[PDB]
Amino acid sequence: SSGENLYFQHMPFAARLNTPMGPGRTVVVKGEVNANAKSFNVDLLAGKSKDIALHLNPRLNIKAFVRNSFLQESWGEEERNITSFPFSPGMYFEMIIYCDVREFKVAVNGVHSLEYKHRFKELSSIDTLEINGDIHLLEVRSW
Amino acid sequence: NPGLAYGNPYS
Repeated sequence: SSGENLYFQHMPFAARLNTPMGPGRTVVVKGEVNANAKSFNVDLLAGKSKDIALHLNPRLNIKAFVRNSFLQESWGEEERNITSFPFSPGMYFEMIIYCDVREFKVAVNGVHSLEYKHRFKELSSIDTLEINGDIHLLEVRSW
Repeated sequence: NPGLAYGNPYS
């Protein structure tokens, strides 16, 4: 359920989205990064094929925000360009993923952070959200 | 209300 209270939810967390991806869809992840975090990930997957359409992977040790896709059982070429690394240990964060026609747009704490051109093209097959790593998850919502 | 402390730049 969108708006379910995830305060005590163990990582990894996995959820079927009620409405899958498509133009106009929005998913928000609210949580806190552990003060002793090394990394975490938020993935959007196609539940049947288990392809990962969008892999979002903040790595705290090197301050890199890694994005990739796992298609046909292989990781693609990573995207790492950032204006700034928008996470910090111990911080509350809000990450918003908006699905546009040609790309995802991802915002952190209310500020646009990056675009990710769709590699997995069949958007409405993207029906699953998985989250894992060194965070306290508070809530996920989608609309 | 989506309960966004930082707002939504895509709205």
